[PDB]
Amino acid sequence: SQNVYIVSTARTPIGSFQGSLSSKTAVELGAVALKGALAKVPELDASKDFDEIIFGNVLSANLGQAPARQVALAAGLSNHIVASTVNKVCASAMKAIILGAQSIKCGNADVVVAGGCESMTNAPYYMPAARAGAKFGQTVLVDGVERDGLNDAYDGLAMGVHAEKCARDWDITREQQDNFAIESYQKSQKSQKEGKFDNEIVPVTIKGFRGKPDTQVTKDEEPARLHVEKLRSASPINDGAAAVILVSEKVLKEKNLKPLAIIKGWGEAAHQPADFTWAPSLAVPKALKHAGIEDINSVDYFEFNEAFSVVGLVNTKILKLDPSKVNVYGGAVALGHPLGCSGARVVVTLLSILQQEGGKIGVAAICNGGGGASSIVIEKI
Amino acid sequence: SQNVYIVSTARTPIGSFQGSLSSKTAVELGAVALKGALAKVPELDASKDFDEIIFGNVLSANLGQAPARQVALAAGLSNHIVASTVNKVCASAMKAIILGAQSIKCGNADVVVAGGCESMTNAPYYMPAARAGAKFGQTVLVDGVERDGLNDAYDGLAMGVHAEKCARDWDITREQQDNFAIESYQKSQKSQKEGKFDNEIVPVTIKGFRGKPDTQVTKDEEPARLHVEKLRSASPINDGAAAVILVSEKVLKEKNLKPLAIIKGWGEAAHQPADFTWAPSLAVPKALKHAGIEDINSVDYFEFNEAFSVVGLVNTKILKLDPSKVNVYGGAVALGHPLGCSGARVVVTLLSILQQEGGKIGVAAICNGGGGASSIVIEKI
Amino acid sequence: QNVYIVSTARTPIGSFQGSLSSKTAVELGAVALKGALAKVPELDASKDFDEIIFGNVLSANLGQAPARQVALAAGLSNHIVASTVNKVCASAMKAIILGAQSIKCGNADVVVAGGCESMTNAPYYMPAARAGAKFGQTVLVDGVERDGLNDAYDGLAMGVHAEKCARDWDITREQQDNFAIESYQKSQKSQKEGKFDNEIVPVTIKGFRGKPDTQVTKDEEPARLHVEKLRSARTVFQKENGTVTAANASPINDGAAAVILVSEKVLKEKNLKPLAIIKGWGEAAHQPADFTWAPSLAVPKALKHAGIEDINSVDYFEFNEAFSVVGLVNTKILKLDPSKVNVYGGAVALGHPLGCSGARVVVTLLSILQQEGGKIGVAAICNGGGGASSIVIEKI
Amino acid sequence: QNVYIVSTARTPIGSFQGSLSSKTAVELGAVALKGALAKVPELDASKDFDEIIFGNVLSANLGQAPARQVALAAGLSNHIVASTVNKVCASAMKAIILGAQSIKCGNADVVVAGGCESMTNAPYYMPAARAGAKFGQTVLVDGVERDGLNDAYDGLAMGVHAEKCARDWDITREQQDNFAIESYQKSQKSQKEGKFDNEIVPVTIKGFRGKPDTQVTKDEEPARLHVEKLRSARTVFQKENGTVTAANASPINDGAAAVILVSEKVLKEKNLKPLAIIKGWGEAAHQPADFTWAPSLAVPKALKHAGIEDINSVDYFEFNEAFSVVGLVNTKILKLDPSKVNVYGGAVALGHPLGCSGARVVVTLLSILQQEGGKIGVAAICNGGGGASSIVIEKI
Repeated sequence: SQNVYIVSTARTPIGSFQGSLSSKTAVELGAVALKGALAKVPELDASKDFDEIIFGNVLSANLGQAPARQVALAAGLSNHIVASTVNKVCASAMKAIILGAQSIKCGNADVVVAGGCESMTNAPYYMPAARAGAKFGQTVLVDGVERDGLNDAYDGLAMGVHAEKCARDWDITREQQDNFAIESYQKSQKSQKEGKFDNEIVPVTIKGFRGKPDTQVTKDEEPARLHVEKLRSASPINDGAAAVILVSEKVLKEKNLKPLAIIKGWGEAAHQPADFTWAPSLAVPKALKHAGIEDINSVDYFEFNEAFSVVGLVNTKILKLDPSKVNVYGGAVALGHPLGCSGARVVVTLLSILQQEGGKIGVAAICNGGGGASSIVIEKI
Repeated sequence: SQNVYIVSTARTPIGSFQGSLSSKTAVELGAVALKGALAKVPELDASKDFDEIIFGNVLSANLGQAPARQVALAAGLSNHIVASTVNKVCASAMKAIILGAQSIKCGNADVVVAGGCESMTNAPYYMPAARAGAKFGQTVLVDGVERDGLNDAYDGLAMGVHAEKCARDWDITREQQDNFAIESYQKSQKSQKEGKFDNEIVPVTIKGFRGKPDTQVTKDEEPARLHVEKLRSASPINDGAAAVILVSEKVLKEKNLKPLAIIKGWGEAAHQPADFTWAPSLAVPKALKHAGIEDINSVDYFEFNEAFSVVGLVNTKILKLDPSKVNVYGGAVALGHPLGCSGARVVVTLLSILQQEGGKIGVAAICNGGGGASSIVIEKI
Repeated sequence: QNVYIVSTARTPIGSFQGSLSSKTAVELGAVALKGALAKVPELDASKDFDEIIFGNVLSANLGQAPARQVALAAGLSNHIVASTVNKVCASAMKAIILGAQSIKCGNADVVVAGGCESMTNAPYYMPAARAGAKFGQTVLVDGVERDGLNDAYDGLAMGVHAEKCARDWDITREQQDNFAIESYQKSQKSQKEGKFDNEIVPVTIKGFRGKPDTQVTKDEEPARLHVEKLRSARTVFQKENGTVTAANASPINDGAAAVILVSEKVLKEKNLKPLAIIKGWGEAAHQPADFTWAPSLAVPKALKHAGIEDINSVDYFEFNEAFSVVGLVNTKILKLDPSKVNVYGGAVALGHPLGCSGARVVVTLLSILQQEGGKIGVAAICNGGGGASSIVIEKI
Repeated sequence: QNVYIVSTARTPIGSFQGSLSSKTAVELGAVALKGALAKVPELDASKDFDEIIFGNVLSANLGQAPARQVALAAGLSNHIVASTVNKVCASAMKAIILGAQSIKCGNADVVVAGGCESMTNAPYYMPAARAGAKFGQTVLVDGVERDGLNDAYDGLAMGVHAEKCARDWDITREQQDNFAIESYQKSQKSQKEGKFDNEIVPVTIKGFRGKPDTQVTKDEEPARLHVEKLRSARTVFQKENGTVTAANASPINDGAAAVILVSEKVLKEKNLKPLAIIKGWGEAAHQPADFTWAPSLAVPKALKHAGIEDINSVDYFEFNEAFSVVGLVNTKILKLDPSKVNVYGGAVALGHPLGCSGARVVVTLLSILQQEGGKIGVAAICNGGGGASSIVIEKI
């Protein structure tokens, strides 16, 4: 019923599993990203202007009460903010943006923080038998990353296993997937070298360990660790956070803010849990229809999360897209996939692409475990 | 921008900690409640008519990928449904209803399942040191119920401790709180005896243990376990689930459904984390304003979750409410408080009160850990 | 140089998660030891006890030096030389043998021997905790299984090897069940007639929150016999064509036992009446899987060591009944009169607290010699790993 | 009846989470034992070994009967009588004493004694796992602390009691540091000159994923000495006015040691050359907190038992240096020539694998007598709980 504008975005670097962000919690990473975003829009006062935060997170175990609430308060936002945490597995942070946009369109909020955070490193092990007792015989300690993040709830198989099934189903070879993975790494490394992520990234302070000096994590860790022979001769596990600030048109005028983009529309779809990898081919058309884009060729750039090579290959094929418009800075296969964050990360990167590569209309898409996908259409100002 | 109707509601009985629902997971309880609700509206086809599920859950550890998704699929809903899980601590299930209503008002869905589920019994223990190793010296196994459910994230104190602080702050004595608790138990027991919960409750099948016969859990477990002397001479830990079905006016006409109530409005507010108990006094006025209710005396019944006695006492006082209109079937202090469920449970019970006690306008409210509260106004048909 | 048993005592044997679940292995050890000390006041706790050697298998979470703790908790002088020994099921018998050897060499004049075990309060282990699990599921190991009940070489339970033994010596389910029933019935009769009353010292259980203290005074397992359910019980170790079940095998149990040994010198100086003389002992081992009939090798060695050249001169036999097959095989191999063997019942009916049973059988044997008019007695116990220990005693 | 040491061997001592982290306690035991067996081929593994008594403190997750596993993994006959003994730090010395007693009584003619320990691979325990935690946080206990390093009565670390000892006998931080430095420097010199080469048998470490196998050939701790950092190291057990630190205390370590004992009879029949004679031994104990100077009580008893009436007739002393204070106090109390004590260094510099150290000091002592031209030697080791063990050997 009314226009929703992105006025600021930021994200942390993406850390490797047990890597450079191991000492940070998911909430701490969330606060860093959000503080990075708030700094760019000082016209919005932290103590009064922010009505709501909706934040993505998948592995909430041991984060404490209300992760989104903690993120807001740690970032210096007023405790009057309405906070909620949302989980749509991989799509969590995208769903947060969509829910934020809906909230603005309904007139129930004027300024919304959306985004997400995840520390897959610091997701704990669970002991299901601890409370009632094991009684006799061995019992299992469950890895929370696997159980709640990476494995399908219905067959127990890892997302990478389902990505392989999808490749077989669409007659995409192992070699094709490897080629694409390698190509994606090289695009990610090149985009890094050329400073393409510099505007979106805010660094993370790492406390020096008992006399060691403090330092900063400034860049995505995963791209430099490509090993071609190993790849040819599955789960990307990562840590990170991303944040975006959404405002109504009204607020944009009263506070004299520069809009970065307008949320034209969004679409969500789902089908068989095992077929999640090509669920974006269902969500994208719904989003384009919602945005009033009749022709798919009017879109300038596409960013899929593309955590697996098959996701990039299949969805481009099904949608009949020009591959030169798709994931021009690389994808999650190379950059990493912090589950609760990635959904907003693709939107952050998409917006950077539109600004830096001279695009006007962009669509972001992300598939999620459970069989779903989410998609958003934005137009640069 | 358009009317949202409740067409069906249901809930499980509320189990005691390590009690009658110990053998059920949060997802299984969710499916029971949702199947209970679907059965009442056969005009809506499970295979085609449901666009979205938004489901509350706080303790997601060891539930598997995407609890809301699992609930939908276990209840027999089509895998085309758009699923997301939301956490607003105690208010989770209320927030789900609000997000569902917003989704309908925006024209992005026509039929939404909202509600929530929780098994505090089967929330696991965590081992934070398991992944990287403990190295040397003792390490702690964390109770997930405490860490993510009951304890405040900022000071680490249980919700009951903050309820006591609130009582001191508003000069409400220990004896007053005990009186109210006891009174609430007796109202809950009486409402149970008179069959007041019979229409909303659907039973839970319990599998008989190796030759023992299967049975059904049909009633709320907590009310019968009142011990007055013990009370006079803190955390209510419970298991359960609740579901509500929301539709647009359009759908209500095309499918020839009987509306039970209309969602007139809602309001959310927050302040200091330690003061969560009287956050409903901020949320209720916002909800009434959103619903266009100028006078608070036009409301016929109030249902607060009222997990602690102080919540009932303080908020009634601050809002200057007629105590005979407030929590006439009792409250969570007596019935129990399954965190991710209670937010929808109060709406379910409120609607039952309006139908059975001859009310037209009702407001439900629920405070949550982190300092927030959510509120909804409904009008019976 | 003669070694005399001067006093014995044991706790009641508690069931798994049963009547002694609130007590640690050390606490049970102290009860048994104090029970034994009380019967010989001539020996002063603060001066006369040179050494303690105490059996225990599951030492995890007991704290530093279980035997030492048992001695000090029982009020013995901190000058006592303390050591803990583990020979699995035969631990406590090995403790007596090592105590005898110590007296024999003149190193000690008064030795406390025995054993204790709380299989209930044995903890779970996390092998991956120290270095980290990194990724993927990891296991919490049950200490009872890993260090007590499972073979170290193939990882199979003692019951699986009891089944192998049943097959190799063609002992049927029927035979085992009848032996089990017999063991229960004898155990119940002995309890009824007070045959364990001299042996047993009660365990005080603390009443929590203001309820009065309660007393555990008898063995918990014998009362559970249900003959019909026993005969139709499922085969637990082998699904198809099995013979061993939960009811014809020894259960998991808690308890302790203690015996006081003295030299001939001390016997005369303190004017103590000796209950028995340690005539000899024998230990043997072979294949781990064949532990069930290792006592048939150990017994002959003990008799030879004692100077008994005809096996029929011994009046009573106490074989630890870890399984019904153990009682049946060793009686058959040694070609013994079954009426001389385990006359008060055995571990199938009374329970099997691993670290304790080795001394428990000696404690009971001595009572049998005193009460049933026997002079010569042999105790024998098999142990996981393929071994067995045996001791010959003569009543004075 | 004479008891002769006929062969000795030990593994290198690995650091905590260090060079032997991939090996279990049993595996290290087998290496040491096989090292010892190799030096006496006249003794056949399949027939001549009657008994094994092996020291081990942290038995959790080792599997049934650690000593038995060590024997069988080393290729000994499954007819061997096996038992595991625990006397905390003195376990392995107690194993030798019990082996000697066994030979002396004629029960055995050839005994394997020694000990093994992997403090690295000792697991964490979960006491609440079996019955359930119910509600609220629960603790995962470090087995190293609970059963190895902490006193059972007050729960304080051995280092806290070492501080008490420093205060009670007025031994300064400076004195301890200088003793520590001295121990490191001697240890390094001995390593340089190959003084441990006869003793030590190397441990093969499996190379994972196609990398070649590697070899651990020397003790890991001695190379870590940094004198300046040692002198300014923080006091770990006592914050204010502390004396004991990480660098002047023994570390946490992995390793194993083995000695082969025979009767005079076997010595002549198999035509073995004896390395030493067990002249005697002595054990004593007192207050748990005073364990550090318990060796000063044990040593006199051993000398009396051996028939040595003047302490100056002994050529070399091996005291286990659990802490720098232990070396200093016991030398002062016994009024010994410090140049006769721990001439190759000690546990502060070499490491202290609890279940192994008791035999390790005997192994090293014997090497000292052979290489430094000594005849009479005494080894002594204190243990948690307030005890100490001591043994007197004479080179042949």
